[PDB]
Amino acid sequence: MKVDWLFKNVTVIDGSGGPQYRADVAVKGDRIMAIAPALDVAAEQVIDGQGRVLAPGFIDVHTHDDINVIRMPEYLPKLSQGVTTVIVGNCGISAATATMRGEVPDPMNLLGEQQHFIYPTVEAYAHAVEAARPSLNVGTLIGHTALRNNHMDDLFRPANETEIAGMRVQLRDALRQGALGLSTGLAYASAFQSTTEEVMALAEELAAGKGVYTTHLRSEFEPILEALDEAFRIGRHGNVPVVVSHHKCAGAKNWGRTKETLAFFDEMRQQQDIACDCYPYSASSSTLDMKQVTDEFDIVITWSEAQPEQAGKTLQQIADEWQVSLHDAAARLMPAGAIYHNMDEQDVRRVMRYPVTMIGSDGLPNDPMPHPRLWGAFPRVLGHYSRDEQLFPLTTAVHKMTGLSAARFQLADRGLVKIGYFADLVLFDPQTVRDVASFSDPKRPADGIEAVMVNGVMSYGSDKKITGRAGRFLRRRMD
Ligand code: NI
Ligand code: NI
Repeated sequence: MKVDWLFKNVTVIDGSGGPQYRADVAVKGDRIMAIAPALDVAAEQVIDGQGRVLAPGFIDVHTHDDINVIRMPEYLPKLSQGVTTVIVGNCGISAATATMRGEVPDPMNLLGEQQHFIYPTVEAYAHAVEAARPSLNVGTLIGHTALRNNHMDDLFRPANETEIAGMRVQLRDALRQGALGLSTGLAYASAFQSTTEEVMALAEELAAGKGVYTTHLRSEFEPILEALDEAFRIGRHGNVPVVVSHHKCAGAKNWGRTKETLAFFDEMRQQQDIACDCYPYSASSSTLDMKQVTDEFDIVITWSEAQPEQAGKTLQQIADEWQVSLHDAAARLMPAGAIYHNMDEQDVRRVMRYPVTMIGSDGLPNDPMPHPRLWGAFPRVLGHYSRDEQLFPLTTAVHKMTGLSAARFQLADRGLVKIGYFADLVLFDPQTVRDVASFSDPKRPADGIEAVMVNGVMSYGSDKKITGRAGRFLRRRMD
């Protein structure tokens, strides 16, 4: 057969976590059409893949790209990492189905401003995505807080029955239109007052395979076990799978406690379906907030409106230079952004190695000085953690950003190098793949990503130029 693309002599890491092997892989249209020890076929395009890995396109299961992927369809921060699908609508906030009857509630402002929320149904969001012709695929969760906001006159209280019944119906229609499930962000003020019962009511719409429950826990600090217990209870009430978003033990007092949380996962996964994702860094990044100020670890200023030349220094250094207290120095920097070294590297590694842990970047594309995970999460797992630190073999590393993720979120025919699946594919050099993005210089494309293919269209390459606009809106696999 004449094929469109032939990948010769590649090490296939097929996304299942199984062993690797060498083969030729052929693509025709948007489908992987053949895999064999060799394929003696004429192709429009041939790539000698010797010495490279052919993997499924990476699936970023934790993004806030809802609106930005439409505004910047040639979505370089993710595509240059090898990402071919983004899952949007996380932590309780989604553009899809969100109507703004007034002020935009925190943290929906991470996605955009009031005027950008013009997608009152999943259907409307889907067609807006495809009108933008993005370079990677998009699927969406439905944001719990966005639903709250559609139905409640004020967010800072438990919802009443009538409000919750409305939310159930709106979520049902969204899942019918292909939404992948429901996200919560229960630690945020705008959802913190919700009861477990309210969330249970919405999670019930997910039963019988209609989606996954993903959750930013009600707390990622001291009471994290209690918050984990609530998530699992919600999962058991609805009989729905749970994904714990960006699982971490934050704060010096909780360092080492992933030994406890993952033990809780072990125990509870014996009776229900639970997974999680994490980003592969032990520092967080946010606005500089007085309540976060501490001398327990480095706080590094990323930018400061009040004193822009202090960026790059630690809060302690700045306080010492100014001869003031940490809090006084904080006040004099604000408004500012900061990196918080408030996670323990061993915790992050324990969570990354946990068998059901997926990789998500949790990138924030509207941040003025972005955390480098926005540009580096996936090559950082393949290069720094798998190759250099040997946290897991490369087949496992790829598994955690492809087949595992596609299965958990019910993406049809994606996440595996498999005959008959869609041709979302990454060709990368395993010896040189690496996250170039750094905290001081975050907006930098990875190295070692040699070709990225989306729905059979070659879209990105070693010259760092985008050449395809073949992304689609992905609907949940229906039964
Ligand atoms: Ni979150
Ligand atoms: Ni998030």
